[PDB]
Amino acid sequence: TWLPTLVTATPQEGFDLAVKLSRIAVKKTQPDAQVRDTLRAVYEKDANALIAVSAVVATHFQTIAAANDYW
Amino acid sequence: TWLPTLVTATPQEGFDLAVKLSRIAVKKTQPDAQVRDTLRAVYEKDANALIAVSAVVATHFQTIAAANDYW
Amino acid sequence: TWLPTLVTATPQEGFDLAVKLSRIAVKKTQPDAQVRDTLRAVYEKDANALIAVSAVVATHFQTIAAANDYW
Amino acid sequence: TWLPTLVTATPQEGFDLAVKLSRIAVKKTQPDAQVRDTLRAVYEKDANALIAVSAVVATHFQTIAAANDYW
Amino acid sequence: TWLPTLVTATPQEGFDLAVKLSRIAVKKTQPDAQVRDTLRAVYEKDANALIAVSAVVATHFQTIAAANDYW
Amino acid sequence: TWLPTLVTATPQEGFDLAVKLSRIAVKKTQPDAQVRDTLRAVYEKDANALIAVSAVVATHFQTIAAANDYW
Ligand code: HEM
Ligand code: HEM
Ligand code: HEM
Ligand code: HEM
Ligand code: HEM
Ligand code: HEM
Repeated sequence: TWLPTLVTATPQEGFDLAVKLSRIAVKKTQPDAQVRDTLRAVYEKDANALIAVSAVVATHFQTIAAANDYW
Repeated sequence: TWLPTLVTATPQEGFDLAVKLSRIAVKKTQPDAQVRDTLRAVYEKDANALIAVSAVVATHFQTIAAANDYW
Repeated sequence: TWLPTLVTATPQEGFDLAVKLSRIAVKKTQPDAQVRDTLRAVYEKDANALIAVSAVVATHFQTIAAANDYW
Repeated sequence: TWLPTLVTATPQEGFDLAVKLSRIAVKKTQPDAQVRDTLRAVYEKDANALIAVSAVVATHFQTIAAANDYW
Repeated sequence: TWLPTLVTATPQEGFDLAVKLSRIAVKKTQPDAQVRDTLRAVYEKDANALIAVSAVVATHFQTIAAANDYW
Repeated sequence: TWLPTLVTATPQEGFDLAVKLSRIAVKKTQPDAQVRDTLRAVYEKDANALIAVSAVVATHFQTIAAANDYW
């Protein structure tokens, strides 16, 4: 039971839930934590990757903001 | 009959379905399970590929979440 | 008369309609079926392309799910 | 006056308008019809370009479809 | 006071507002007009860039169409 | 407490918040402000990077605009 609800007390908590939702898709499709570390070293310093990341969390934040009727 | 409903009990199973839906699209377009195996070996270790992947499911989760009235 | 309605009997039929809607954009912008075959040989085996494909059908499935009030 | 309304009789004409809308954006940004011809020759034979293209129209179709109350 | 409202008299005016909204994000993140000119010379003739542009304005047009209850 | 509310007085401040939200995502993922400086130097002069950037904020603006009932 990792995703109980989308209901979030503050908009802030929603954005962290949004970052969370983004990473869990990743952890599911690549559960090998050893390779998840090796790729981190790569994208953490890649501009386009980091923009692309914000893109994902943007989509999710849209879903959870609506879940909270925009707090 | 693989996609009976968008209704899901919890957000967790909303996210799992979102993931499945993401996958069935590639399965329909590229049915040769063998080549699917070849490319798995390429994207599972790609950073940009994994973030892209997270995005697709983020769009899908957005649909089902709405379909469940956000739990 | 290729696109009569977005109304779909089952969620499943909506996803196939979504895959359809994705390909018709392609067929319109590149009606030369000869080059559509040559490009198929290329993207059918490209991981990023295949993710990108799921992305498109994801957007469309969002539109048709809503059209069916999520079945 | 090129974009009078988003109202469209059928979904088919919804998709055609979606396509047009996609195109008018590139036409506005790059008005030199000649170079537009040069690049046409490059993307019409690009796979990733065609899928990208399908995506833009998928976003647009999403807007008008909503504007037509989904027919 | 550059962005007073999203309310637009005609759908057409909404698309121009959408193109506007797209460029202002750019002007904010890169206010040096000298480098904005140098990059223009580059993307104005890049197919994928020009598709990518239409993608942005597509998202925005979705937001402003809704703002106008689709005119 | 950095994200107190999505409510914004004007669309202008809607767009500014949208931009901020876009940035906080990269700040959370990559907190080492120093490397953030290094990559700034790379994307601020990239065309595809700037359009990508505009897209993220276009998604975000879509969320808050909805949260403000479009002003
Ligand atoms: C917009 C995203 C796209 C989606 C969702 C999509 C989906 C599909 C699907 C589901 C099939 C059937 C595969 C099978 O059952 O064997 C297919 C086949 C095919 N697609 Fe795509 N496609 C997309 C883009 C493209 C593009 C850009 C091209 C090239 C211009 C293309 C060319 C083809 C061709 C030629 C086939 C028939 C392949 C064969 O002979 O087996 N498609 N596509
Ligand atoms: C829409 C984006 C995609 C998502 C969300 C996704 C998700 C997943 C997940 C959750 C798994 C299970 C991983 C595990 O339990 O270790 C998986 C495995 C797999 N995927 Fe993807 N995938 C995507 C795209 C693709 C593509 C483009 C391909 C290649 C054609 C592909 C081929 C495979 C294969 C063959 C496996 C089984 C791998 C193994 O043997 O461990 N997937 N995927
Ligand atoms: C966000 C997506 C963008 C859109 C929708 C967009 C749209 C437009 C449009 C419609 C024009 C007017 C073209 C004309 O009438 O001649 C234009 C011009 C221009 N754009 Fe973009 N643009 C985008 C991104 C960018 C970026 C990333 C840059 C570089 C930082 C840029 C720099 C310029 C410049 C310098 C001009 C004036 C070009 C000239 O001197 O004719 N734009 N853009
Ligand atoms: C937003 C994504 C786009 C869509 C949906 C789109 C769609 C289309 C369609 C449906 C056609 C008619 C094809 C035919 O009847 O054979 C076409 C042709 C054309 N497009 Fe695109 N296009 C897009 C982007 C672009 C871009 C970026 C350029 C280059 C600046 C471009 C330049 C052209 C030109 C010059 C033609 C006429 C080609 C010919 O002479 O056959 N389009 N496009
Ligand atoms: C889906 C988009 C993603 C988002 C929003 C995201 C976000 C984050 C955030 C906020 C952190 C914490 C950073 C810190 O506080 O130091 C983090 C760390 C990390 N991420 Fe990502 N991430 C994404 C994709 C990925 C991918 C694709 C991978 C590789 C498979 C990955 C691997 C890691 C690892 C290993 C860490 C821990 C790094 C460390 O040891 O400091 N993430 N991520
Ligand atoms: C989500 C997309 C992004 C948006 C909307 C965005 C927006 C902005 C804006 C509006 C500024 C102020 C520019 C000025 O006043 O001259 C800025 C500056 C800056 N950005 Fe971004 N940014 C994005 C992504 C990133 C990324 C990926 C990085 C690198 C990790 C980054 C690092 C920086 C840094 C270090 C500055 C300060 C630059 C300076 O000293 O002038 N941003 N950004």
